[PDB]
Amino acid sequence: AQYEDGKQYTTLEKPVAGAPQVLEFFSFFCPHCYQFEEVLHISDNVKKKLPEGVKMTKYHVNFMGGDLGKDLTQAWAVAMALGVEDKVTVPLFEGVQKTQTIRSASDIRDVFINAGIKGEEYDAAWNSFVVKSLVAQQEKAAADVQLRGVPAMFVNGKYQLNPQGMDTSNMDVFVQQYADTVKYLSEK
Repeated sequence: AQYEDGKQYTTLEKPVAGAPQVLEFFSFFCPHCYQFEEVLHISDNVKKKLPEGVKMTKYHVNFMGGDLGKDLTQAWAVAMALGVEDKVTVPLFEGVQKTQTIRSASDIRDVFINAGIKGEEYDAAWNSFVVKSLVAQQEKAAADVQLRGVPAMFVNGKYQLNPQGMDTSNMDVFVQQYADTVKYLSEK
């Protein structure tokens, strides 16, 4: 075909029931995720081509950056709970990867404070059991596909995008292809 299992995607040999339709994994420690977010806007551009009635989910992972990586996953839970993903994503990446000013849970916090979230509001969420189970979801979803690398995207817990099987000559083209692939898997 034009879309072929093993080329623009892979099929999980044992399906994840009840998975979110579009599910993407990243790490703020992950260099390609940086590109995917700030240079390519993959998640944005996929959303632009998805049918509607499609919810898009994004989760953080623990297996990069040790003790910080976990702090970051908790922080990302906070972002989801307070609905501020859109205000912390970029400063978190640049603090980990560009400026190198995030070295502790406290520095993670600062990003949120500077992004206008209130101290007591952050600390409260940080410690809420709502965040505990949101951390738990993130780990569970990863566990359910025995995820060992990021960036990663899964369509209805049965297809996994395979980006290395797409051209990277022209960035804009890679994205389009990536998104169209997601659209195709969406409808499958």
